[PDB]
Amino acid sequence: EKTSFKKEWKFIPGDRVVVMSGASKGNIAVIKSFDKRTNSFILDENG
Amino acid sequence: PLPNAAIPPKYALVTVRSFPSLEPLTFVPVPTSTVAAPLRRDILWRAVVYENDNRRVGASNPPGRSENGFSRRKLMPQKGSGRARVGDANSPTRHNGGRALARTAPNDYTTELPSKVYSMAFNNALSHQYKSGKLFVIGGEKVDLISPTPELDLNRLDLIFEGEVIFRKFLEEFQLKGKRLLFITDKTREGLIKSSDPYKQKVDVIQKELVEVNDILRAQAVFIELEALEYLAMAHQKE
Amino acid sequence: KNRLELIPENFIGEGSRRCKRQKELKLAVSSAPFNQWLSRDKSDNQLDDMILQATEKTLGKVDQDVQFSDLVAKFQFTKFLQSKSGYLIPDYELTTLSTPLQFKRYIKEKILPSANDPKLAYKEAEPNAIHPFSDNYASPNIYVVNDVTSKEQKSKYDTIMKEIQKLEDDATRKALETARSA
RNA sequence: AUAAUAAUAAUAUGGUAAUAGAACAUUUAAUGAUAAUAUAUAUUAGUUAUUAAUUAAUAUAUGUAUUAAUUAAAUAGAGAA
RNA sequence: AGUAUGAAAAUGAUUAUUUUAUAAGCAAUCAUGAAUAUAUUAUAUUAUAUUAAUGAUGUACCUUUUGUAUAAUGGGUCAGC
Ligand SMILES: [Mg+2]
Ligand SMILES: [Mg+2]
Ligand SMILES: [Mg+2]
Ligand SMILES: [Mg+2]
Ligand SMILES: [Mg+2]
Ligand SMILES: [Mg+2]
Repeated sequence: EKTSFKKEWKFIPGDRVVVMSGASKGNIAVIKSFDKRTNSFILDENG
Repeated sequence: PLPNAAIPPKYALVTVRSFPSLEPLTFVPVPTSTVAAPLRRDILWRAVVYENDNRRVGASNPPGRSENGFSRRKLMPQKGSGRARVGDANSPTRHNGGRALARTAPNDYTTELPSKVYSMAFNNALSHQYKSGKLFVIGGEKVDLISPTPELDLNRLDLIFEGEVIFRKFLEEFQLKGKRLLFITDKTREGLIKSSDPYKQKVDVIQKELVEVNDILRAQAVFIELEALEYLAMAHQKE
Repeated sequence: KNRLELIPENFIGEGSRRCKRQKELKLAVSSAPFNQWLSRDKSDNQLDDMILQATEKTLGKVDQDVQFSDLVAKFQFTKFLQSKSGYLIPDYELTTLSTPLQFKRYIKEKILPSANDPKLAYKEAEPNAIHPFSDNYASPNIYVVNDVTSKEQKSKYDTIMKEIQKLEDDATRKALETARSA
């Protein structure tokens, strides 16, 4: 709860994003939502 | 009489330089006792070991059966159990217990050495360094220079910040990138230290009075001020 | 509606601060003000005349086998020698050797062999190092297998493979092009 | 007039309590090359008058020794409580 | 009582090789047939490894003792301390 940030994110749900260093590295995706506990994003249909 | 009874050579020449590059300015004659002493490795060993001993922190503090957490209760009666006899649960004989002959709080490993011997060792170290050709002396103001000190470079042993770059360049020039070096300085040349701190792992920068035999011996190439050198010589004289 | 690929042309930012700094440092190193009084390194023929030149510069017409007159003169000689040579001499050596001929001899003994053969040079990490060749053992049966580092060899192999790829592949491409043409 | 190795002749080489001398394993600190054809550990078969180390094959790590060696030290060696 | 990893041993089942139903005792050592396994110099009348034919030799270890196979002390085995 202290380590999680709240903006203080570098991105916001809705905007468009490029993903690298994964299995689909170099991907483009809309970030649909975030998971607060994990400080992570969920990406449209891609990523 | 006794034939073959010569008089020994009392001086040795050390070329003074200018520390960003290293351009030879003058020869200085330093006495044989501080720069051409025969290599007495045993003396050196005495010094180094002593130094190491004094440097120890000595924080080995396991719990003895006194300092160990358990109660003093006799776990089992003396007889009737059919088992081995037991005392308190702090005996080193049992896994949870204290340690036998425990070493306790600040352990003192400090040893003595006669001052004269230490001085001799220091001198010997210096001599060794000189013989290697890894002693480099830097200076100017005090002695008459044969060749005139060049421009854009001084004799103070001092320098993104530019200084760091210069230092790097110097290193590149002198083929001593990876090897460890020791700057023995007359005063706190802060700028120099700042420049060097990127290469901190392989660079010692030491004030005159605090230089150690170990530090010299460790160092693959030593850079010393002329004044500092003189001071050292005076300290570890002979008389 | 596509995967962009992460090539530095598509990137737009003021980041990579730790790399930028490094680059800057490199640049500085490449162009920095510095004395550098020993650029090119001294072959034995060169050495033979170098000493003579030094003598001419310093003391004029005097025998090389004869001793130095004064200390200042000696210093001048030695510095000059160092500068022309490229290799600086240990102060002990300077102190000891009392004639230009002697100096030359010393140089021949010490710094010449490492200049010609680079792997015969003196690495400080192993001072008791030894560098034998099949020639040194005065007998046909004795030989020394070549110490070529198992990394260097590998690198060479890789390079060769790359070259082959460049060649054969290129040829194939050419053939394809020809086919396309007619 | 030393050391290392090898000869020749001689004398000596059981051992509890005990005295004396010399080594090895393990771990930490100082100095320290090197390299996935390398290393570490393990199993098997070799080698060196052999508590040790090394060689070959095999298996598992690991982008790699506190590595060789000299010192300093030790929570330094276990079928016996 | 962190997480990975784990061909460490004791311990269980099973399979293979071998020995074993006329033979008697620290279960080893030495001699010595036979059977099996592996080996890119087994050229073989080969070499190693495994294995209780058969023969000889062989009172566990420690402790404490004037003295122990003792039916005197101590230990179920292994791992860690
Ligand atoms: Mg005896
Ligand atoms: Mg112990
Ligand atoms: Mg044990
Ligand atoms: Mg034992
Ligand atoms: Mg008896
Ligand atoms: Mg019992």
